[PDB]
Amino acid sequence: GSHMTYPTNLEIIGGQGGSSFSFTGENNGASLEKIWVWVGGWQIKAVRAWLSDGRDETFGVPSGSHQEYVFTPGECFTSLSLWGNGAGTRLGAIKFKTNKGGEFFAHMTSWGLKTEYPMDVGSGYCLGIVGRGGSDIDCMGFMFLNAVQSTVLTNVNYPTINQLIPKVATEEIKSVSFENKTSVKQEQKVETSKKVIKTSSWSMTKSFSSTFSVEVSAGIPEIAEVSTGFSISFGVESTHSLEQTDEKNETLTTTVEVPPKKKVDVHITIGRASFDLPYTGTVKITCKNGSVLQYETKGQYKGVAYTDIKVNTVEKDL
Amino acid sequence: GSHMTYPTNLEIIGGQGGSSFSFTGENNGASLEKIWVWVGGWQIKAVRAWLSDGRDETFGVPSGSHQEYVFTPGECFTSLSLWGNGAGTRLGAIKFKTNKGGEFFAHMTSWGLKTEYPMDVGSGYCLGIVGRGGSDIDCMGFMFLNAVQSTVLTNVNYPTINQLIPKVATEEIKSVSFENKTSVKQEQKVETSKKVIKTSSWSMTKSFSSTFSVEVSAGIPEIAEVSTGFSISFGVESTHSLEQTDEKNETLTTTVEVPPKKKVDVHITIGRASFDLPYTGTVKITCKNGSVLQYETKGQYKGVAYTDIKVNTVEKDL
Ligand SMILES: OC[C@H]1O[C@H](O[C@@H]2[C@H](O)[C@@H](O)O[C@H](CO)[C@H]2O)[C@@H](O)[C@@H](O)[C@@H]1O
Ligand SMILES: OC[C@H]1O[C@H](O[C@@H]2[C@H](O)[C@@H](O)O[C@H](CO)[C@H]2O)[C@@H](O)[C@@H](O)[C@@H]1O
Ligand SMILES: [Cl-]
Ligand SMILES: [Cl-]
Repeated sequence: GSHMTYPTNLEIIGGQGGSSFSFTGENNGASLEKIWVWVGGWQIKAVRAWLSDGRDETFGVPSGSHQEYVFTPGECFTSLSLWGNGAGTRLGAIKFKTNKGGEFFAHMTSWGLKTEYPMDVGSGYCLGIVGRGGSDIDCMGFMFLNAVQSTVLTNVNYPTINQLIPKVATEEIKSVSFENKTSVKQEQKVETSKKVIKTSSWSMTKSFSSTFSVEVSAGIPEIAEVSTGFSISFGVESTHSLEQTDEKNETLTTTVEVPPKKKVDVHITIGRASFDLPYTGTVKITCKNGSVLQYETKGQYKGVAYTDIKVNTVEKDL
Repeated sequence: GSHMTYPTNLEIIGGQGGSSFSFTGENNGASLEKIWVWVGGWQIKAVRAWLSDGRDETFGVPSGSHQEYVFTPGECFTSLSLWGNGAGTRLGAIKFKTNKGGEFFAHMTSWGLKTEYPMDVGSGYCLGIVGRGGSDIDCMGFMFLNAVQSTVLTNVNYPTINQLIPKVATEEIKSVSFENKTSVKQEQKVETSKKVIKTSSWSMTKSFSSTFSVEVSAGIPEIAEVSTGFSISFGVESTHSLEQTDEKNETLTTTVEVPPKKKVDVHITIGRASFDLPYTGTVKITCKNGSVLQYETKGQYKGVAYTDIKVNTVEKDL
């Protein structure tokens, strides 16, 4: 009596005729964005569906005018009910509600509805539709992602990182001139503080990101000034949110050596690097029931990073 | 033996005449927002200054046209030089540069400039001006906050929080119905997932918040549902950023009991509260040199909080 769970929830209602179809985003996380439904006297006549990745297909044969539902980003199902045509030979009706307060009811027009089949919408995130059609919709179900435990973007790579040439802007923090007219050496302490705002951003479709809290397990591009110039590095892997902002007061204390009969001008700066480059990674969705749905993705990473505070001293003779 | 440090850095240049003035934001963290300078042949004639809290004072007696510098929020000094008039009796010239690339030079017109006094602007955040004036500016200095280690908003209170009436909006997550037409009760597993976005923000003058990374040590208002209705509570003190946003996938697994010969409607929802209320607190600035600047502040807290996921079941016959 072993028990198998799945990342998706699908209950098909109707008869056994027609030819099989599967129109879902279980390959790439795409969701149902729009649905057109044509009804007949004793069946659902046809369905045309659009997924968030641009796929568009029609099942059954349209007749007359259609009812539409357009889903907006983050709009999930709150409930779903299907009816057969009462004769066990066709789908008869579709009823659903969404988390934005929308409702949709399309039903056959001649025969009355009999047994209602209320569905578990899982997470509410609808991956699409599965069933059988021919002239009509013989049977159909809506596929849902089951209730989600975590959604992690991981195995992140930046394919062009090693070709990228860092665009570093200089930010002036402070300058001071010191003067030593004595014939002995002198030392001057200089303290520096500077707010740095580090940012990380990994692009993702608004519908997926608005529905799920995506944690990122990734290194980020980092900037540092070395001898030859500015170096970009693929940083160590850690946890981030999809959009992240970290603020800090970066500080430094410097002791400047001011030699006899010379003035030393001290220039303190920091470099701000803007990153904008493609990433690849894997979305791993872990459902509450222990199952996993995963797929490969790619998008754009945007980031702001800072170098260390840099101190530059120049000796003058006056 | 002992060494004394101060939160502020002030170096006054000029003579001993005139009457003392102090025009700074060391009481409330106000910064110099605008300065007008009138020059004469052998002195700075007058200075009018505006602080970011709206204060406005003139020192010395204006004559002729003025030069202006207007500082924008986050604009700090990078360097400053002052000159006397050469005779040690008046301020002779002011020169400064800002971290937005600005420069300002105002000087007496007839007598030549002699010894330059280059100043340490500390953090670059200018709290105002201090000196002596009568007919002219006898002497003046610009006061800076010294290089900052940490800036913390602390001892936060919400003085209206106990009077506040909960205004919780319901978000629908999931509804489903089960039918038990047998003479024995049944059990149904229902799993729920739901993204919540919790926010917190404490208002702060842009000038101060643009320049320093402000950490917040405060409790936030939180919302729960109890027997009576909704309950606002002052949460436990912890660390936040000045603007904070945290995402989480709230989850819940429920066993629904379906009594014999009954229909059970299951309604899964969550409450979202939008807090918008005043706060008081203490800004504590800790300088790199170990000194501290502290003042009471007042502002507006905004925040989005959520209740726990709520399952309501309602049983019907048939
Ligand atoms: O989807 C319904 C049905 O369509 C196809 O059968 C057709 C219909 O029954 C009707 O239009 O009459 C046609 C011929 O008289 C018939 O082909 C099949 O795909 C069928 O399997 C399906 O159930
Ligand atoms: O700020 C300079 C100077 O102003 C005041 O002195 C005045 C001026 O020297 C001049 O205008 O003549 C006036 C008349 O005798 C004189 O008051 C004083 O406040 C002085 O202390 C100050 O140094
Ligand atoms: Cl049926
Ligand atoms: Cl002088």
